[PDB]
Amino acid sequence: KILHRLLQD
Amino acid sequence: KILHRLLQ
Amino acid sequence: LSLTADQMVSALLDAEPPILYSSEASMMGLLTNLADRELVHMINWAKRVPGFVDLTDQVHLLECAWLEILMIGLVWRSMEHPGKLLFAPNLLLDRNKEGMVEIFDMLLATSSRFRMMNLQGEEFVCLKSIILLNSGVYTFSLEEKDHIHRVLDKITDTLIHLMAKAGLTLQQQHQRLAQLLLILSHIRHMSNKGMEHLYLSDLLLEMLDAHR
Amino acid sequence: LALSLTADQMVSALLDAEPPILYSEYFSEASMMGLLTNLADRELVHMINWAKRVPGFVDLTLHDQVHLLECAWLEILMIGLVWRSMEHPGKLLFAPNLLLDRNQGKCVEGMVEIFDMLLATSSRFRMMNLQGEEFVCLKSIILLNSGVYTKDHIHRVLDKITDTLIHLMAKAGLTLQQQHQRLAQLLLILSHIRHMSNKGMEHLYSMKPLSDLLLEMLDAHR
Ligand SMILES: CC[C@@H](c1ccc(O)cc1)[C@H](c1ccccc1)c1ccc(O)cc1
Ligand SMILES: CC[C@@H](c1ccc(O)cc1)[C@H](c1ccccc1)c1ccc(O)cc1
Repeated sequence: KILHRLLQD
Repeated sequence: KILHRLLQ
Repeated sequence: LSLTADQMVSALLDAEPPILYSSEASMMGLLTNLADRELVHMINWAKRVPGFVDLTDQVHLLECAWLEILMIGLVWRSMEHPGKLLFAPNLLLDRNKEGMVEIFDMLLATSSRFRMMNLQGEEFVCLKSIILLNSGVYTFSLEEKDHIHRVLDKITDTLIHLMAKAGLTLQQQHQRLAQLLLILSHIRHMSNKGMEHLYLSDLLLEMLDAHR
Repeated sequence: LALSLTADQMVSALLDAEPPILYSEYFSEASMMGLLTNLADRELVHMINWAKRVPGFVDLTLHDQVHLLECAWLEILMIGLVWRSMEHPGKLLFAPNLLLDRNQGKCVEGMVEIFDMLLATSSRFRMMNLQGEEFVCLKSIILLNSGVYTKDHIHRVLDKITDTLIHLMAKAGLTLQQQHQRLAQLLLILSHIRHMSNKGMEHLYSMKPLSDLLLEMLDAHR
Protein backbone atom coordinates (compact mmCIF):
# COMPACT_ATOMS: atom_id res chain seq x y z
CA LYS A 1 0.00 0.00 0.00
CA ILE A 2 1.39 3.37 -1.10
CA LEU A 3 -0.56 5.01 1.75
CA HIS A 4 2.26 3.98 4.09
CA ARG A 5 4.70 6.05 2.03
CA LEU A 6 2.60 9.23 1.94
CA LEU A 7 2.09 9.10 5.70
CA GLN A 8 5.84 8.89 6.28
CA ASP A 9 6.94 11.63 3.87
CA LYS B 1 -46.78 -2.55 2.13
CA ILE B 2 -46.98 -4.67 5.28
CA LEU B 3 -45.57 -2.05 7.67
CA HIS B 4 -48.54 0.24 6.99
CA ARG B 5 -51.24 -2.13 8.24
CA LEU B 6 -49.46 -3.36 11.38
CA LEU B 7 -48.75 0.21 12.52
CA GLN B 8 -52.48 0.92 12.29
CA LEU C 1 -43.38 16.34 24.49
CA SER C 2 -44.38 17.75 27.88
CA LEU C 3 -42.84 15.03 30.04
CA THR C 4 -40.32 15.53 32.83
CA ALA C 5 -37.04 13.75 32.15
CA ASP C 6 -37.80 11.38 35.03
CA GLN C 7 -41.14 10.75 33.34
CA MET C 8 -39.26 10.50 30.04
CA VAL C 9 -37.12 7.64 31.35
CA SER C 10 -40.09 5.98 33.05
CA ALA C 11 -42.02 6.05 29.78
CA LEU C 12 -39.15 4.53 27.80
CA LEU C 13 -38.30 1.90 30.41
CA ASP C 14 -41.93 0.83 30.72
CA ALA C 15 -42.22 0.62 26.93
CA GLU C 16 -39.28 -1.79 26.64
CA PRO C 17 -39.77 -4.93 24.52
CA PRO C 18 -39.13 -8.34 26.11
CA ILE C 19 -36.07 -10.49 25.45
CA LEU C 20 -37.34 -13.21 23.19
CA TYR C 21 -36.08 -16.74 22.94
CA SER C 22 -35.03 -18.74 19.96
CA SER C 23 -24.13 -25.26 10.86
CA GLU C 24 -24.16 -22.16 8.66
CA ALA C 25 -27.61 -22.34 7.07
CA SER C 26 -29.31 -23.27 10.35
CA MET C 27 -27.91 -20.37 12.36
CA MET C 28 -29.08 -17.80 9.82
CA GLY C 29 -32.49 -19.42 10.07
CA LEU C 30 -32.41 -18.85 13.82
CA LEU C 31 -31.36 -15.19 13.56
CA THR C 32 -33.86 -14.52 10.77
CA ASN C 33 -36.67 -16.18 12.72
CA LEU C 34 -35.69 -14.30 15.89
CA ALA C 35 -35.39 -10.88 14.24
CA ASP C 36 -38.74 -11.38 12.51
CA ARG C 37 -40.51 -11.85 15.85
CA GLU C 38 -38.52 -9.00 17.39
CA LEU C 39 -39.67 -6.67 14.61
CA VAL C 40 -43.26 -7.23 15.72
CA HIS C 41 -42.41 -6.07 19.25
CA MET C 42 -40.26 -3.18 18.00
CA ILE C 43 -43.13 -1.69 15.99
CA ASN C 44 -45.43 -1.62 19.01
CA TRP C 45 -42.53 -0.29 21.07
CA ALA C 46 -42.03 2.50 18.53
CA LYS C 47 -45.67 3.48 19.03
CA ARG C 48 -44.86 3.95 22.71
CA VAL C 49 -41.91 6.24 21.98
CA PRO C 50 -42.90 9.85 22.85
CA GLY C 51 -43.66 11.87 19.72
CA PHE C 52 -43.59 8.95 17.30
CA VAL C 53 -47.38 8.69 17.01
CA ASP C 54 -47.43 12.44 16.35
CA LEU C 55 -46.00 11.59 12.92
CA THR C 56 -47.53 10.03 9.81
CA ASP C 57 -43.02 9.01 8.32
CA GLN C 58 -43.33 6.23 10.90
CA VAL C 59 -42.90 3.60 8.19
CA HIS C 60 -39.81 5.36 6.86
CA LEU C 61 -38.14 5.79 10.25
CA LEU C 62 -38.61 2.11 11.06
CA GLU C 63 -37.45 0.99 7.61
CA CYS C 64 -34.16 2.85 8.07
CA ALA C 65 -33.41 2.06 11.71
CA TRP C 66 -34.83 -1.44 12.31
CA LEU C 67 -31.48 -3.24 12.02
CA GLU C 68 -29.82 -0.53 14.11
CA ILE C 69 -32.38 -0.93 16.89
CA LEU C 70 -32.02 -4.72 16.71
CA MET C 71 -28.23 -4.45 16.90
CA ILE C 72 -28.04 -1.99 19.80
CA GLY C 73 -30.47 -4.27 21.64
CA LEU C 74 -28.21 -7.25 20.96
CA VAL C 75 -25.15 -5.28 22.05
CA TRP C 76 -27.00 -4.24 25.22
CA ARG C 77 -27.94 -7.84 26.03
CA SER C 78 -24.36 -9.02 25.49
CA MET C 79 -22.95 -6.32 27.77
CA GLU C 80 -22.36 -8.57 30.79
CA HIS C 81 -21.17 -11.48 28.64
CA PRO C 82 -17.60 -10.67 27.49
CA GLY C 83 -16.42 -12.17 24.20
CA LYS C 84 -19.90 -13.43 23.33
CA LEU C 85 -23.15 -12.20 21.78
CA LEU C 86 -26.43 -12.88 23.57
CA PHE C 87 -29.01 -13.14 20.78
CA ALA C 88 -31.32 -14.91 23.22
CA PRO C 89 -31.06 -16.37 26.75
CA ASN C 90 -30.81 -19.76 25.03
CA LEU C 91 -28.53 -18.46 22.27
CA LEU C 92 -25.17 -17.13 23.48
CA LEU C 93 -22.54 -17.07 20.72
CA ASP C 94 -18.91 -15.96 20.62
CA ARG C 95 -16.57 -15.50 17.65
CA ASN C 96 -16.47 -19.23 16.91
CA LYS C 97 -18.45 -17.91 11.45
CA GLU C 98 -19.83 -16.61 6.12
CA GLY C 99 -18.82 -12.95 6.00
CA MET C 100 -20.54 -11.75 9.15
CA VAL C 101 -17.51 -12.76 11.20
CA GLU C 102 -16.48 -9.13 10.80
CA ILE C 103 -19.86 -7.88 12.03
CA PHE C 104 -19.56 -10.08 15.13
CA ASP C 105 -16.28 -8.39 16.07
CA MET C 106 -17.83 -4.94 15.60
CA LEU C 107 -20.73 -6.00 17.81
CA LEU C 108 -18.29 -7.42 20.36
CA ALA C 109 -16.31 -4.18 20.16
CA THR C 110 -19.47 -2.13 20.68
CA SER C 111 -20.56 -4.39 23.55
CA SER C 112 -17.10 -4.09 25.08
CA ARG C 113 -17.38 -0.32 24.76
CA PHE C 114 -20.70 -0.30 26.61
CA ARG C 115 -19.12 -2.38 29.38
CA MET C 116 -16.15 -0.13 30.19
CA MET C 117 -18.42 2.91 29.97
CA ASN C 118 -20.73 1.17 32.44
CA LEU C 119 -23.77 1.99 30.31
CA GLN C 120 -26.98 2.32 32.31
CA GLY C 121 -30.38 1.01 31.25
CA GLU C 122 -31.75 4.54 31.54
CA GLU C 123 -29.13 5.66 29.02
CA PHE C 124 -29.73 2.67 26.74
CA VAL C 125 -33.45 3.32 26.23
CA CYS C 126 -32.63 6.95 25.42
CA LEU C 127 -30.08 6.02 22.74
CA LYS C 128 -32.42 3.47 21.18
CA SER C 129 -35.13 6.13 20.97
CA ILE C 130 -32.65 8.55 19.39
CA ILE C 131 -31.73 5.99 16.71
CA LEU C 132 -35.42 5.60 15.86
CA LEU C 133 -36.08 9.31 15.34
CA ASN C 134 -32.73 10.28 13.84
CA SER C 135 -31.71 7.56 11.37
CA GLY C 136 -34.32 8.46 8.76
CA VAL C 137 -34.79 12.18 9.33
CA TYR C 138 -32.78 13.44 6.30
CA THR C 139 -34.39 11.12 3.73
CA PHE C 140 -37.80 12.80 3.60
CA SER C 141 -42.97 17.14 4.98
CA LEU C 142 -40.54 19.34 6.92
CA GLU C 143 -43.40 20.24 9.27
CA GLU C 144 -42.81 16.93 11.06
CA LYS C 145 -39.03 17.32 10.82
CA ASP C 146 -39.15 20.36 13.11
CA HIS C 147 -41.10 18.40 15.72
CA ILE C 148 -38.69 15.45 15.58
CA HIS C 149 -35.75 17.71 16.44
CA ARG C 150 -37.71 19.05 19.41
CA VAL C 151 -38.16 15.49 20.66
CA LEU C 152 -34.49 14.75 19.99
CA ASP C 153 -33.54 17.82 22.02
CA LYS C 154 -35.78 16.58 24.84
CA ILE C 155 -34.02 13.21 24.90
CA THR C 156 -30.68 15.03 24.97
CA ASP C 157 -31.80 16.92 28.07
CA THR C 158 -32.94 13.63 29.60
CA LEU C 159 -29.51 12.09 28.97
CA ILE C 160 -27.79 15.05 30.64
CA HIS C 161 -30.29 14.80 33.49
CA LEU C 162 -29.21 11.22 34.23
CA MET C 163 -25.48 11.98 34.17
CA ALA C 164 -25.86 15.02 36.42
CA LYS C 165 -27.89 12.90 38.84
CA ALA C 166 -24.97 10.46 38.87
CA GLY C 167 -22.40 12.85 40.31
CA LEU C 168 -20.62 13.55 37.02
CA THR C 169 -19.15 17.03 36.61
CA LEU C 170 -20.37 19.36 33.86
CA GLN C 171 -17.40 18.44 31.68
CA GLN C 172 -17.87 14.72 32.31
CA GLN C 173 -21.50 15.11 31.24
CA HIS C 174 -20.52 16.63 27.90
CA GLN C 175 -17.81 14.02 27.35
CA ARG C 176 -20.06 11.05 28.13
CA LEU C 177 -22.79 12.52 25.93
CA ALA C 178 -20.33 12.73 23.04
CA GLN C 179 -18.98 9.23 23.70
CA LEU C 180 -22.50 7.77 23.63
CA LEU C 181 -23.67 9.48 20.45
CA LEU C 182 -20.41 8.72 18.64
CA ILE C 183 -21.21 5.03 19.16
CA LEU C 184 -24.44 5.50 17.19
CA SER C 185 -22.23 6.24 14.19
CA HIS C 186 -20.69 2.78 14.50
CA ILE C 187 -24.13 1.21 14.85
CA ARG C 188 -25.14 2.87 11.59
CA HIS C 189 -21.99 1.36 10.10
CA MET C 190 -22.72 -2.15 11.39
CA SER C 191 -26.31 -1.85 10.18
CA ASN C 192 -25.28 -0.84 6.66
CA LYS C 193 -22.66 -3.60 6.52
CA GLY C 194 -25.14 -6.09 7.96
CA MET C 195 -27.78 -4.90 5.52
CA GLU C 196 -25.29 -5.57 2.74
CA HIS C 197 -24.78 -9.22 3.58
CA LEU C 198 -28.56 -9.71 3.86
CA TYR C 199 -28.53 -9.09 0.10
CA LEU C 200 -37.35 -14.64 5.65
CA SER C 201 -40.97 -13.64 6.27
CA ASP C 202 -42.89 -10.96 4.36
CA LEU C 203 -42.27 -8.29 6.99
CA LEU C 204 -38.52 -8.90 7.17
CA LEU C 205 -38.26 -8.44 3.40
CA GLU C 206 -40.42 -5.30 3.41
CA MET C 207 -37.79 -3.83 5.73
CA LEU C 208 -34.97 -5.37 3.70
CA ASP C 209 -36.21 -4.07 0.34
CA ALA C 210 -36.06 -0.51 1.68
CA HIS C 211 -32.25 -0.54 1.71
CA ARG C 212 -31.78 -1.94 -1.80
CA LEU D 1 0.75 16.81 22.93
CA ALA D 2 -2.80 17.22 21.86
CA LEU D 3 -3.84 16.68 25.41
CA SER D 4 -1.87 19.63 26.68
CA LEU D 5 -3.33 22.39 24.48
CA THR D 6 -5.94 25.02 25.27
CA ALA D 7 -9.31 24.82 23.49
CA ASP D 8 -8.26 27.97 21.64
CA GLN D 9 -4.90 26.42 20.75
CA MET D 10 -6.77 23.32 19.59
CA VAL D 11 -8.98 25.35 17.25
CA SER D 12 -6.11 27.42 15.85
CA ALA D 13 -4.15 24.26 15.07
CA LEU D 14 -7.12 22.72 13.25
CA LEU D 15 -7.91 25.88 11.29
CA ASP D 16 -4.26 26.20 10.23
CA ALA D 17 -4.10 22.56 9.13
CA GLU D 18 -7.11 23.01 6.84
CA PRO D 19 -6.63 21.74 3.28
CA PRO D 20 -7.26 24.26 0.47
CA ILE D 21 -10.21 24.24 -1.91
CA LEU D 22 -8.94 22.50 -5.04
CA TYR D 23 -10.24 23.08 -8.56
CA SER D 24 -11.26 20.56 -11.21
CA GLU D 25 -10.39 20.58 -14.92
CA TYR D 26 -11.75 23.22 -17.29
CA PHE D 27 -22.44 15.89 -18.48
CA SER D 28 -22.31 12.11 -18.90
CA GLU D 29 -21.65 8.97 -16.85
CA ALA D 30 -17.96 8.63 -17.69
CA SER D 31 -17.09 12.34 -17.73
CA MET D 32 -18.82 13.11 -14.43
CA MET D 33 -17.05 10.35 -12.52
CA GLY D 34 -13.81 11.31 -14.25
CA LEU D 35 -13.91 14.83 -12.83
CA LEU D 36 -15.00 13.57 -9.41
CA THR D 37 -12.40 10.80 -9.17
CA ASN D 38 -9.72 13.22 -10.38
CA LEU D 39 -10.76 15.80 -7.79
CA ALA D 40 -11.07 13.25 -4.98
CA ASP D 41 -7.67 11.78 -5.84
CA ARG D 42 -5.98 15.16 -5.49
CA GLU D 43 -7.97 15.92 -2.34
CA LEU D 44 -6.82 12.68 -0.71
CA VAL D 45 -3.17 13.72 -1.03
CA HIS D 46 -3.91 16.91 0.90
CA MET D 47 -6.09 15.00 3.38
CA ILE D 48 -3.25 12.66 4.33
CA ASN D 49 -1.12 15.73 5.06
CA TRP D 50 -4.02 17.30 6.95
CA ALA D 51 -4.44 14.13 9.01
CA LYS D 52 -0.83 14.33 10.20
CA ARG D 53 -1.48 17.88 11.39
CA VAL D 54 -4.49 16.84 13.46
CA PRO D 55 -3.45 16.81 17.16
CA GLY D 56 -2.71 13.30 18.42
CA PHE D 57 -2.79 11.59 15.03
CA VAL D 58 0.98 11.34 14.57
CA ASP D 59 1.12 10.01 18.13
CA LEU D 60 -0.59 6.87 16.81
CA THR D 61 0.94 3.78 15.21
CA LEU D 62 1.49 4.06 11.45
CA HIS D 63 -0.76 1.02 11.01
CA ASP D 64 -3.43 2.76 13.09
CA GLN D 65 -3.00 5.94 11.05
CA VAL D 66 -3.57 3.93 7.87
CA HIS D 67 -6.63 2.24 9.38
CA LEU D 68 -8.33 5.48 10.44
CA LEU D 69 -7.73 7.19 7.09
CA GLU D 70 -8.96 4.20 5.08
CA CYS D 71 -12.17 4.03 7.11
CA ALA D 72 -12.98 7.75 7.15
CA TRP D 73 -11.63 9.11 3.85
CA LEU D 74 -15.00 9.32 2.08
CA GLU D 75 -16.71 10.75 5.16
CA ILE D 76 -14.06 13.46 5.38
CA LEU D 77 -14.47 14.13 1.65
CA MET D 78 -18.24 14.38 2.02
CA ILE D 79 -18.33 16.59 5.12
CA GLY D 80 -15.93 18.91 3.30
CA LEU D 81 -18.22 18.91 0.28
CA VAL D 82 -21.22 19.61 2.51
CA TRP D 83 -19.42 22.43 4.32
CA ARG D 84 -18.40 24.43 1.24
CA SER D 85 -21.83 23.85 -0.30
CA MET D 86 -23.54 25.75 2.52
CA GLU D 87 -23.53 29.12 0.76
CA HIS D 88 -24.96 27.44 -2.34
CA PRO D 89 -28.35 25.92 -1.36
CA GLY D 90 -29.77 23.27 -3.69
CA LYS D 91 -26.36 22.82 -5.28
CA LEU D 92 -23.18 20.89 -4.46
CA LEU D 93 -19.90 22.79 -4.73
CA PHE D 94 -17.30 20.14 -5.54
CA ALA D 95 -14.91 22.81 -6.77
CA PRO D 96 -15.15 26.60 -7.18
CA ASN D 97 -15.36 25.83 -10.91
CA LEU D 98 -17.51 22.71 -10.49
CA LEU D 99 -20.98 23.51 -9.15
CA LEU D 100 -23.61 20.79 -9.63
CA ASP D 101 -27.37 20.47 -9.14
CA ARG D 102 -29.76 17.58 -8.46
CA ASN D 103 -30.60 17.13 -12.14
CA GLN D 104 -26.90 16.97 -13.02
CA GLY D 105 -26.55 14.00 -10.68
CA LYS D 106 -28.74 11.93 -13.00
CA CYS D 107 -25.77 11.18 -15.26
CA VAL D 108 -24.14 8.65 -12.93
CA GLU D 109 -26.75 6.02 -12.09
CA GLY D 110 -27.39 5.54 -8.37
CA MET D 111 -25.56 8.78 -7.57
CA VAL D 112 -28.65 11.00 -7.27
CA GLU D 113 -29.75 9.44 -3.98
CA ILE D 114 -26.39 10.34 -2.46
CA PHE D 115 -26.70 13.88 -3.83
CA ASP D 116 -30.05 14.34 -2.08
CA MET D 117 -28.64 13.24 1.27
CA LEU D 118 -25.67 15.55 0.73
CA LEU D 119 -27.91 18.53 0.00
CA ALA D 120 -30.05 17.72 3.04
CA THR D 121 -26.96 17.64 5.24
CA SER D 122 -25.89 20.95 3.71
CA SER D 123 -29.25 22.60 4.37
CA ARG D 124 -28.95 21.22 7.90
CA PHE D 125 -25.57 22.86 8.40
CA ARG D 126 -27.21 25.99 7.00
CA MET D 127 -30.16 25.79 9.39
CA MET D 128 -27.78 25.24 12.31
CA ASN D 129 -25.49 28.02 11.06
CA LEU D 130 -22.48 25.74 11.49
CA GLN D 131 -19.28 27.66 12.25
CA GLY D 132 -15.90 26.93 10.67
CA GLU D 133 -14.36 26.35 14.09
CA GLU D 134 -17.06 23.74 14.66
CA PHE D 135 -16.62 22.18 11.22
CA VAL D 136 -12.91 21.48 11.72
CA CYS D 137 -13.74 19.85 15.05
CA LEU D 138 -16.35 17.55 13.48
CA LYS D 139 -13.89 16.57 10.75
CA SER D 140 -11.21 15.68 13.30
CA ILE D 141 -13.76 13.64 15.24
CA ILE D 142 -14.71 11.70 12.10
CA LEU D 143 -11.04 10.89 11.52
CA LEU D 144 -10.42 9.54 15.03
CA ASN D 145 -13.81 7.93 15.67
CA SER D 146 -15.01 6.15 12.53
CA GLY D 147 -12.42 3.37 12.71
CA VAL D 148 -11.73 3.13 16.43
CA TYR D 149 -13.81 -0.03 17.00
CA THR D 150 -12.28 -1.90 14.06
CA LYS D 151 -7.98 3.09 21.36
CA ASP D 152 -7.44 4.36 24.91
CA HIS D 153 -5.40 7.28 23.58
CA ILE D 154 -7.91 8.12 20.85
CA HIS D 155 -10.83 8.36 23.28
CA ARG D 156 -8.93 10.96 25.31
CA VAL D 157 -8.22 13.01 22.19
CA LEU D 158 -11.90 12.78 21.24
CA ASP D 159 -12.82 14.06 24.70
CA LYS D 160 -10.43 16.95 24.10
CA ILE D 161 -12.25 17.85 20.88
CA THR D 162 -15.58 17.59 22.71
CA ASP D 163 -14.24 20.04 25.29
CA THR D 164 -13.20 22.26 22.39
CA LEU D 165 -16.67 22.14 20.82
CA ILE D 166 -18.39 23.15 24.06
CA HIS D 167 -15.77 25.89 24.47
CA LEU D 168 -16.81 27.40 21.13
CA MET D 169 -20.51 27.28 22.01
CA ALA D 170 -19.97 28.69 25.50
CA LYS D 171 -18.01 31.54 23.91
CA ALA D 172 -20.97 32.36 21.66
CA GLY D 173 -23.63 33.07 24.28
CA LEU D 174 -25.33 29.66 24.24
CA THR D 175 -26.61 28.45 27.61
CA LEU D 176 -25.56 25.11 29.10
CA GLN D 177 -28.75 23.49 27.82
CA GLN D 178 -28.19 24.99 24.37
CA GLN D 179 -24.62 23.65 24.43
CA HIS D 180 -25.69 20.05 25.11
CA GLN D 181 -28.46 20.24 22.52
CA ARG D 182 -26.21 21.65 19.78
CA LEU D 183 -23.39 19.22 20.58
CA ALA D 184 -25.84 16.32 20.34
CA GLN D 185 -27.30 17.69 17.11
CA LEU D 186 -23.88 17.96 15.47
CA LEU D 187 -22.77 14.46 16.45
CA LEU D 188 -26.02 12.87 15.27
CA ILE D 189 -25.29 14.25 11.79
CA LEU D 190 -22.06 12.23 11.86
CA SER D 191 -24.25 9.12 11.87
CA HIS D 192 -25.76 10.27 8.58
CA ILE D 193 -22.36 11.16 7.13
CA ARG D 194 -21.38 7.58 7.97
CA HIS D 195 -24.50 6.39 6.16
CA MET D 196 -23.81 8.46 3.04
CA SER D 197 -20.22 7.21 2.99
CA ASN D 198 -21.38 3.60 3.19
CA LYS D 199 -23.88 4.11 0.37
CA GLY D 200 -21.30 6.00 -1.68
CA MET D 201 -18.66 3.34 -1.08
CA GLU D 202 -21.15 0.78 -2.37
CA HIS D 203 -21.66 2.50 -5.72
CA LEU D 204 -17.93 3.07 -6.18
CA TYR D 205 -17.27 -0.66 -5.87
CA SER D 206 -20.15 -1.20 -8.30
CA MET D 207 -18.31 0.93 -10.85
CA LYS D 208 -14.88 -0.56 -10.15
CA PRO D 209 -10.55 4.29 -14.21
CA LEU D 210 -9.72 4.93 -10.55
CA SER D 211 -6.17 5.79 -9.46
CA ASP D 212 -3.94 3.50 -7.39
CA LEU D 213 -4.44 5.44 -4.14
CA LEU D 214 -8.19 5.83 -4.68
CA LEU D 215 -8.38 2.10 -5.43
CA GLU D 216 -6.32 1.25 -2.35
CA MET D 217 -8.79 3.24 -0.26
CA LEU D 218 -11.80 1.50 -1.80
CA ASP D 219 -10.34 -1.99 -1.43
CA ALA D 220 -10.04 -1.39 2.32
CA HIS D 221 -13.84 -1.28 2.46
CA ARG D 222 -14.16 -4.42 0.34
C1 LIG E 1 -25.91 -9.62 14.16
C2 LIG E 1 -26.86 -10.72 13.78
C3 LIG E 1 -27.89 -10.15 12.84
C4 LIG E 1 -27.38 -10.11 11.42
C5 LIG E 1 -27.76 -8.98 10.49
C6 LIG E 1 -27.28 -8.96 9.23
C7 LIG E 1 -26.36 -10.06 8.74
O1 LIG E 1 -25.87 -10.03 7.43
C8 LIG E 1 -26.02 -11.06 9.57
C9 LIG E 1 -26.56 -11.09 10.99
C10 LIG E 1 -29.27 -10.73 13.07
C11 LIG E 1 -30.24 -10.61 11.91
C12 LIG E 1 -31.07 -9.51 11.80
C13 LIG E 1 -31.95 -9.41 10.73
C14 LIG E 1 -32.00 -10.41 9.78
C15 LIG E 1 -31.18 -11.52 9.89
C16 LIG E 1 -30.29 -11.62 10.96
C17 LIG E 1 -29.92 -10.23 14.35
C18 LIG E 1 -29.57 -9.00 14.89
C19 LIG E 1 -30.17 -8.56 16.06
C20 LIG E 1 -31.13 -9.34 16.68
O2 LIG E 1 -31.75 -8.90 17.87
C21 LIG E 1 -31.49 -10.57 16.14
C22 LIG E 1 -30.88 -11.01 14.97
C1 LIG F 1 -20.46 12.57 -3.58
C2 LIG F 1 -19.38 12.74 -4.56
C3 LIG F 1 -18.44 11.65 -4.31
C4 LIG F 1 -19.02 10.35 -4.73
C5 LIG F 1 -18.80 9.28 -4.00
C6 LIG F 1 -19.41 8.00 -4.41
C7 LIG F 1 -20.17 7.94 -5.47
O1 LIG F 1 -20.71 6.72 -5.80
C8 LIG F 1 -20.43 9.14 -6.29
C9 LIG F 1 -19.88 10.29 -5.93
C10 LIG F 1 -17.03 11.97 -4.61
C11 LIG F 1 -16.10 10.89 -5.04
C12 LIG F 1 -15.25 10.32 -4.17
C13 LIG F 1 -14.41 9.35 -4.60
C14 LIG F 1 -14.45 8.95 -5.90
C15 LIG F 1 -15.32 9.51 -6.75
C16 LIG F 1 -16.14 10.48 -6.33
C17 LIG F 1 -16.44 13.17 -3.99
C18 LIG F 1 -16.91 13.61 -2.81
C19 LIG F 1 -16.39 14.72 -2.23
C20 LIG F 1 -15.39 15.36 -2.86
O2 LIG F 1 -14.87 16.48 -2.31
C21 LIG F 1 -14.92 14.92 -4.07
C22 LIG F 1 -15.44 13.83 -4.63
